[PDB]
Amino acid sequence: AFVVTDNCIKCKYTDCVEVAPVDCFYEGPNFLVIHPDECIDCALCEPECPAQAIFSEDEVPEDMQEFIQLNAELAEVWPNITEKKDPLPDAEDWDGVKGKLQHLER
Ligand code: SF4
Ligand code: F3S
Repeated sequence: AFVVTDNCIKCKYTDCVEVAPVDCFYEGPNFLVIHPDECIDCALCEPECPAQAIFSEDEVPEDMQEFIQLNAELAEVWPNITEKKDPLPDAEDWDGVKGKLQHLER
């Protein structure tokens, strides 16, 4: 499984979903997650993300380990996203800001 980490929050560029072969992505208000069971580990999404938020499970940063579990339980409750959409409004202002999980919206 691949995993969406902190930088996606409040950016949500949704470029990653345009390459997904299966329905691996689940949309939140200001964040996306990857269903670990859907994910075929194709790895196409990871280069697409402008926020560089996506990592292979095996490679999630130490400080971002909570996101492995977070994507797994949030994907059981959010709707599937299959189509790209515009980024959120302050997306470039929020790109690269750290600590954004404090801003996560369910
Ligand atoms: S690695 Fe492929 S299957 Fe997994 S989330 Fe990315 S696009 Fe989807
Ligand atoms: S910012 Fe988030 S919506 Fe996709 S393109 Fe990156 S993981």
